[PDB]
Amino acid sequence: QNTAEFWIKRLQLVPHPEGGYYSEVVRSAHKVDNEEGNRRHAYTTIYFLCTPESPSHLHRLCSDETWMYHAGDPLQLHVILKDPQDEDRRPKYQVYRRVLVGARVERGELLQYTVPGGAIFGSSVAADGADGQAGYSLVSCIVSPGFDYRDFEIFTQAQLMELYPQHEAVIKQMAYE
Amino acid sequence: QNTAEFWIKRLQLVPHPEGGYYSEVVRSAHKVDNEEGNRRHAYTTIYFLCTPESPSHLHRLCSDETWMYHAGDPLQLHVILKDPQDEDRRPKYQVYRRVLVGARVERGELLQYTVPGGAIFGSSVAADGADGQAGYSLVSCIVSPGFDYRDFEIFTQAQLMELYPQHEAVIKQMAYE
Repeated sequence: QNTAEFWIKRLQLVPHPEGGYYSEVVRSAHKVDNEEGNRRHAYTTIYFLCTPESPSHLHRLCSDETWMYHAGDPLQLHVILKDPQDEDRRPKYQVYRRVLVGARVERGELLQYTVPGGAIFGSSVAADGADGQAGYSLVSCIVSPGFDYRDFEIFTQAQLMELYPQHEAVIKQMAYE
Repeated sequence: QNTAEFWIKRLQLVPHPEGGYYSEVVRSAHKVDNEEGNRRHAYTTIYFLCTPESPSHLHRLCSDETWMYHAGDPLQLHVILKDPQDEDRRPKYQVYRRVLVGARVERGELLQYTVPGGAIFGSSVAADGADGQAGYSLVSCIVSPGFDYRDFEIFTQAQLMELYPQHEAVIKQMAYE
């Protein structure tokens, strides 16, 4: 019954540069060194809302980002792992993963899931069928060590085709022209 | 209509010292210094479920803990702050804050909320009424810098009544006897 506009209005969400809608929530008082030796907040958190007309494009942090399901359709995460590094938490970027962040755990959906730092990843929502009925997906994201735009790397199709052409299909779907 | 048994089974939750049910999910590969100098994981995450028969009793951490709503009833968080420390993210422990972590934001519930490090806090779920229909509340919790039982302090009523008698009602309701 709740709609994309219900949430955007009630959580005061705005358009995110990469795609989707968001709003910063909290940032850690305490500071830490991150994986590159830079000073960051311990963690940062946001609300993130995705819709089928506004998916997130492919990008890459240097810290882990964790996604938590709240409401709407399941969120589809398209993940290209650097190394099979799910286990810690040699050619690179070989393994693709699709994660559905949702509440139907019987169907393989995960209430929580963590994109390891150094993955190329993006997110979207189906426009129809079983996974696309409410017209949106609402979650919280937490980056730890903290998010800093300077660590947020974004890609074009051509850019990723030259390095990682084996993943041509998600590249042409989820990366900027 | 799901119920506590379902989530304990499927998420393989077990009892937590504080009360309620839980399981570890992920732990950052990257280590950081916490608020007290000690080496900890950047973050650690868990699934946490609470019932009317199994509240989380008053305990204290030394890092922030962020609570994300997934399913069931709203989770009532009982937070005694060391100082009015919500804003950042001198007699101590003066401010009691009741917070509902939930999905009816139009009733003041919050899909996400962060318990500041140093807070004496616990959780519960209502038996009946609007806040008590499903019999449980499932969330995810993220502690950052990460959780370590060396930083886990649990309280009892006769102990807390000696220090903070202004909070007798929450103490006798939420602390172990």
